[PDB]
Amino acid sequence: GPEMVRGQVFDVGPRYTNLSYIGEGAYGMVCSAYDNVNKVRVAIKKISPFEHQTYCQRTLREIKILLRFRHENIIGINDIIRAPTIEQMKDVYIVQDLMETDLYKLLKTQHLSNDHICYFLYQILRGLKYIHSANVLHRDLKPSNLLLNTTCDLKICDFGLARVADPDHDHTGFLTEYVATRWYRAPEIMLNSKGYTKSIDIWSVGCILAEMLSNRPIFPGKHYLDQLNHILGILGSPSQEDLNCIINLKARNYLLSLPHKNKVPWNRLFPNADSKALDLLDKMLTFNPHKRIEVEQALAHPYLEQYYDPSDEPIAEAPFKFDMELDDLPKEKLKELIFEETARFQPGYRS
Ligand SMILES: COc1cc2nc(NC(=O)c3csc(COc4ccc(F)cc4)n3)sc2cc1OC
Ligand SMILES: Nc1ncnc2c1c(I)cn2[C@@H]1O[C@H](CO)[C@@H](O)[C@H]1O
Repeated sequence: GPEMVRGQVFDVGPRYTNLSYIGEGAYGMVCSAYDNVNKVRVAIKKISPFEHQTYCQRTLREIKILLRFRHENIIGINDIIRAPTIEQMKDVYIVQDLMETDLYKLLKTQHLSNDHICYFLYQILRGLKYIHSANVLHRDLKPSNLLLNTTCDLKICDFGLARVADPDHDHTGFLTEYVATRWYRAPEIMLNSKGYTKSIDIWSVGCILAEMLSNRPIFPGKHYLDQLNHILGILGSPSQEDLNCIINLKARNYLLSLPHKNKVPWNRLFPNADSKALDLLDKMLTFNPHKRIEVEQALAHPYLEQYYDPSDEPIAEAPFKFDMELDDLPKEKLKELIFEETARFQPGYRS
């Protein structure tokens, strides 16, 4: 029904009231509201994607995945409010639990103790273990996608770029997909356009760990070649065999033309960090995806030994499946599927 706030309209309510602007997401404003059903404050994502096909893909993907996932380190969807008629629907409001902050903003104001870092990492990898067990790739793990309520309450969010894992799905379309925010993008994405393996999420987590240890991003490239420059500057010039799985024969070039850099020792870059953290970091930031540590091995690393508990780390009941590949569907078809997926939150949804 009613409502406004900062000039924009928020067709939330009567249920949701006492609004209060929060900030900006992708294609939408984001306030907090009071849920008059649940008698607590919640976050409401106002999304306007239907203009561009790509924005509708991401919006669709996030709904399908979050509605199927259930895990305490992964944000849920509590309520989806949209218009009654498909033609009259031009906004979508996604209602989710209200979180105090996210890792990105927290790292702007605080240096994290080893302890706190340790249990943040544990909660990231516990959530990641459920995601990968569902055969799903997040593909955009980074601090602003880690929502935080306390040192003991971390939730992964924003599954807009997620995919079902397809260790074979190749396409080598370097301009055809947006895979990971640049600073957190694994080398095999940039060198082989190989963005459908679980290794890419582990890389990102490694970038997030490095960032927790120093309050700055470890690889802040301006563009993708500068990104590779920052990686080789700490990892050192690659081997022949790491240069073996560089499928793009032209991608070779800017690397071969490089001045042999030495591997910077982790403890030199992070003199104050726990050596156990620095050893796990080493396993996560391996250039070659095939030697990089997997999520269950990361959880079992000695650095997480205080918390690792396979009996309290849920996995998915069944692999997740996109019943249709929506890579190339017109944005009017996607808007249809969105209208459908959000049907369960409308009066009279049968079945
Ligand atoms: C979310 O708000 C809070 C923030 C917060 N930050 C804290 N940091 C320290 O106490 C603290 C004590 S030694 C230290 C330095 O660590 C390292 C480790 C490795 C490295 F390579 C560089 C540095 N850091 S404790 C804390 C509690 C908060 O809420 C209860
Ligand atoms: N559930 C939530 N609780 C708090 N903040 C959230 C969310 C969601 I989902 C997204 N955001 C966005 O991330 C930032 C939080 O610091 C904010 O800028 C906001 O854009």
